[PDB]
Amino acid sequence: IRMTQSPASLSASIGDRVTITCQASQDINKYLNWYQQKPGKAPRLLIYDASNLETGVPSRFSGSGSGTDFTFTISSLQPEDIATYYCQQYDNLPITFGQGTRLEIKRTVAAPSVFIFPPSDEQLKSGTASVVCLLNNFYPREAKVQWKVDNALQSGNSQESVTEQDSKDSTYSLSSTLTLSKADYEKHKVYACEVTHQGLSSPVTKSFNRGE
Amino acid sequence: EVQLVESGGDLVQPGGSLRLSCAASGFIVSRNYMSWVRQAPGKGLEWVSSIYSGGSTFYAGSVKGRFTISRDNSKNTLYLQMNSLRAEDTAIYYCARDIPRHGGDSWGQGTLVTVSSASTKGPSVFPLAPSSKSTSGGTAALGCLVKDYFPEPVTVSWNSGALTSGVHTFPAVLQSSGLYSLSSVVTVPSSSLGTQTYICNVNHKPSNTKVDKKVEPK
Amino acid sequence: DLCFTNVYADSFVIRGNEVSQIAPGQTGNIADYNYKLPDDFTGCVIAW
Repeated sequence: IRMTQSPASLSASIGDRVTITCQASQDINKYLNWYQQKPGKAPRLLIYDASNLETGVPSRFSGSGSGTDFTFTISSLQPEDIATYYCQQYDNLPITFGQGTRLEIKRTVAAPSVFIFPPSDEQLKSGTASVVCLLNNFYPREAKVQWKVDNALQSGNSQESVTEQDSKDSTYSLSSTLTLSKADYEKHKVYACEVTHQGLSSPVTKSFNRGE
Repeated sequence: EVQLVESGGDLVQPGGSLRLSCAASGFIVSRNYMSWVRQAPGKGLEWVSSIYSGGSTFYAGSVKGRFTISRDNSKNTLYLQMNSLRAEDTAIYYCARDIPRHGGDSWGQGTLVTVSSASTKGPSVFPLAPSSKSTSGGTAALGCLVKDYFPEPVTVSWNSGALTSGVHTFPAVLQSSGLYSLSSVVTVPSSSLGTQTYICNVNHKPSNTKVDKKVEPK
Repeated sequence: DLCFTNVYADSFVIRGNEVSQIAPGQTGNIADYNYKLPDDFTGCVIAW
């Protein structure tokens, strides 16, 4: 079955009413289960048969449907509700899941704390360097990050990794990895990592000395 | 408790044969419906195989004749014999008991299969010693960097698991060299820097690499 | 034309998706826990 879930980026504030819609290509009657997969941890079964919530669940999740189109509802959006929910049909032999609807939480902005680490002496003497500038507790995952090489625009040499949204404080962490070899490290001594956040403030300037 | 340690597999060359094993707490494997889902990294879960309560086997189209399923009465251990593998089977495999209509479930934590051609190379552990520019009256941060490890997974522990507050492990990202990297940082009060000793522990299960690095502010 | 000792007629009610299973050589809930046609058969399943 060509299972279809229509909301993939849906973001509501604390304590709101949202709805997920899983749609099928035939009559699956009522045999469609709703799953909840937290990051890393194994999926949980929330509404079996499309009309029965399993005991022990909190009592906010409700679902109702029949034949092709099914809907999933969330009655109270507690902060510890961030996950990806899947719809499964378990009686047609080609059991096909759905795409998932990654749910997130929305809140005000926060002032980020920026730290940067210098390369260690052992790695520098072993012919390679690693420069990492760290960004923590910022909103959102999307931000303007740039690098400056000889006062020229730099691209194709940077990488970033964003930590998954925290369940209780809803903060983000970012890291940028830069790698160079001994010949290029020994000839170039100014490096800077500058990021502009949504909160209007003075741009962050990071400076470090080699001796200390 | 229906808790499953379905833990078998780590990786082989293309064309190899791996053997998974599942396991079982309240029930017997041969009496209840069970199946094996397959979650590719960053993709929707897909259904590979399923067993019934009387030995009926059903497979998926992509695994017709390469995969086998088999049920073990003696020790639970629902077995899934992966054969005729390839370079696109890399996915996390979860053991799963499905009672068909009355509703309960077990999905066990599941195991990672990354089957490829490259060779296993140990992690490169580097010290993030905190710099002297940290805030005197604020809270300082320091962490442990692990570079060029293969394959997944890698776990970073601090103070042998005694410290969970402020732990931020960044997800692995693929470098140009085909080797993975991650960065782990923690936020701790500066008062415990000179009086509490912080040590990072990188873990590599496939190669049994046990590297412990002690970190001190400079 | 032919002549035989007896004709055995069995009757059931199975939902439409399962009518495929009441045949020779099919496996599923219906043909494995509820009614099993033998591997060799001379007979006519009829469903309305």
